[PDB]
Amino acid sequence: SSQAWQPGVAMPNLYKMQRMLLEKCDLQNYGDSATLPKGIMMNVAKYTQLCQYLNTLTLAVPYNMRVIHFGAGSDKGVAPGTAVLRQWLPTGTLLVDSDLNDFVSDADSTLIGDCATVHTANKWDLIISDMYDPKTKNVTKENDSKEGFFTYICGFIQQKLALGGSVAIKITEHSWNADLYKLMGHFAWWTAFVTNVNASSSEAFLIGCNYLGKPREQIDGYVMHANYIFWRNTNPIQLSSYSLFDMSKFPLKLRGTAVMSLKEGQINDMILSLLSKGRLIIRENNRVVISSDVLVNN
Amino acid sequence: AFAVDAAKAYKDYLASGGQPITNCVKMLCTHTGTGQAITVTPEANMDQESFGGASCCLYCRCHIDHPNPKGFCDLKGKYVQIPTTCANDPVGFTLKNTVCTVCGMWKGYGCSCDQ
Ligand SMILES: Nc1ncnc2c1ncn2[C@@H]1O[C@H](CSCCc2c[nH]nn2)[C@@H](O)[C@H]1O
Ligand SMILES: [Zn+2]
Ligand SMILES: [Zn+2]
Repeated sequence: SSQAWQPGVAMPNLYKMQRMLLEKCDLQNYGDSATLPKGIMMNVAKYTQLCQYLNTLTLAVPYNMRVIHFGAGSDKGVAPGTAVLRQWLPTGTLLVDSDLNDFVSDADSTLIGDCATVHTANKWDLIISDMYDPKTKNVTKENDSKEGFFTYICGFIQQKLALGGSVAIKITEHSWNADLYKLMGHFAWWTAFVTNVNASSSEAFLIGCNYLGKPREQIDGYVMHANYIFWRNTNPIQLSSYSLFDMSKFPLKLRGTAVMSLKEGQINDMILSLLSKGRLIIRENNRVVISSDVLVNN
Repeated sequence: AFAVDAAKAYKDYLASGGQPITNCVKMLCTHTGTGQAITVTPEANMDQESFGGASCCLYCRCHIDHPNPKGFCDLKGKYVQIPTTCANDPVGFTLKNTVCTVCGMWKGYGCSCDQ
């Protein structure tokens, strides 16, 4: 485990290729906790390690980048993950966040409400989600694919993620969705990433890297989640805070990735290759406009 | 003529021995930064902690109007550097101190301008 100096551990490709049956997740290091630096919140450490890992991927980083962050509130009424994202993203990146419950944020704009009420006119270059319902952790019931906010996320990716864009969507043993895994096959590359600070939890971030808008590979989401659990069950990850102490290369590199408007009939294999390499974003470059539907009752 | 004066109320609650506002969002950083007070990315030096700006603003945290005609907040969306000796109460610190307009350091906590 030279893994201890990395920000976390990504699901090895061979585990993605199995056909495992779904089992209960039973982590050897369950209940252990990493030693966080003095005064640092778990969620700051977690998002920092997520961003450190995203620095290793071929993310498209255009001028006037557009990032939306779902599940950004905390029971503290602040937005630690948003604060890390704003630290990480190039200055001038437009950052929108959202949560069911009210909170104070450093984002450029914040929407409060169920994510299903959120609509945006523009498309996005990066979607981050930490949405999570702790009631899914019922060990006494069958672990089926969950809908709720996952249904929204799947449609939001398909309708509002720019080609070439990327996502990081939090899942756990019980908080997961089969269509979302299937959607990972619509990116040039995908993984399930476990932060080293939270390695005693079954949570991971499902990362889709460079959206292609079409199935590149056909993924059975029930099988893939079973594969993910099998990997976690047989590969204990040593809790580690090490990468938090080296922040010298933290900021996301401003790549100035090209942004083009293209109609679907013009996305050829040459364009698909540029998208796949993190060298192209396809969307309009108009104004960013968002809203939350409000239900009016007595 | 009536206006809630939350700044005065917090200073008075602090003086009476109340616990400072908690859960200000402390950032991981190198601690080799410029040390200026309010910056677009964390800039803590060796003697400072950097915090997400909104979580250190009394008006943001208490859900009340910001005390200026335009309602603008100059902490939200930025990072505030707090001397490590004062980091137990970032809200109180930003409320009680002033940023030097020529060098960008805190008056009395880094500003060199009148030596
Ligand atoms: N349907 C939904 N629509 C909108 N929001 C939702 C929905 N279901 C759950 N959530 C929200 O997900 C969060 C999970 S904890 C994040 C802590 C954090 C993030 N970043 N830093 N700290 C909770 O706040 C919770 O309200
Ligand atoms: Zn404020
Ligand atoms: Zn000065």
